[PDB]
Amino acid sequence: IRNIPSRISIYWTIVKPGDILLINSTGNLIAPRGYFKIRSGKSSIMRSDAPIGK
Amino acid sequence: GIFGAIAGFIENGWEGMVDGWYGFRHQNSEGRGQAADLKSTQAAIDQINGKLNRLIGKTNEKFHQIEKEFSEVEGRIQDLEKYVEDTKIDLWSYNAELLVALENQHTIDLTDSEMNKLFEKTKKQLRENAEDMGNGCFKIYHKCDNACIGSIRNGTYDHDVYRDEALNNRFQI
Ligand SMILES: *[C@@H]1O[C@H](CO)[C@@H](O)[C@H](O)[C@H]1NC(C)=O
Repeated sequence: IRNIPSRISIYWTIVKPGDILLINSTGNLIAPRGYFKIRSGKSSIMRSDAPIGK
Repeated sequence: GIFGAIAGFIENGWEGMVDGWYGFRHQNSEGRGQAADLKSTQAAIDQINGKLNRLIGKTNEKFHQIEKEFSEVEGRIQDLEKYVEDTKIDLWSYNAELLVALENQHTIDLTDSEMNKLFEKTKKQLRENAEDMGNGCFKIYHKCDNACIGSIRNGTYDHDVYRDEALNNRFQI
């Protein structure tokens, strides 16, 4: 793909308060630089090619 | 349809009545004329606006849901998402078809109802002073000028004033 025969597989992990992230690795780790905040609410996603209007 | 006034004993509607839904046409010694009846028209309108009020501008907010289009074949999980959506779509579609058929049936009938009520009210006012000619019109058996006609429409007609006169005319030989 774009001249690259190797691959990366992406995973995710949610960590609750009072809990702890533990990473044990002996190679091939593609490390996170941090975390995303996760919220709840009315948000969503839609696939569309319609232009945005004012 | 169900009361049998509109599309019934009333042969047809009057296209020239543009200032109300129900009203009166008369003929007398001074001529023939027309006036809308405001209260019956409004009664019908009020009922129809009520339906609209339940239906117009009352949509439900939905946000994140499930996906409904798919670029890859996936089987079991995908079948269910599609089936869930089709099932949902079919049921909402059913309620709407049924809703409109039902609403429409009730509206023609309620409008038929309002026409009949105005006829019936009119019938009662005239007491023994008029006879039902059978097509929604009354033959009034006394001299009845514009003021007289106006009084019937205005609900102030005094049957006692004309009763003697009318009876002589009705029960002639
Ligand atoms: C009904 O008749 C009464 C008595 O004359 C009068 O006061 C009133 O104006 C009439 N109503 C209408 C709307 O013609």
